[PDB]
Amino acid sequence: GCCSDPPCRNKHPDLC
Repeated sequence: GCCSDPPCRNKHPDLC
């Protein structure tokens, strides 16, 4: 889960 994983989330502040 990308959006559940901080590095895969914080770098993606548009969707997450």
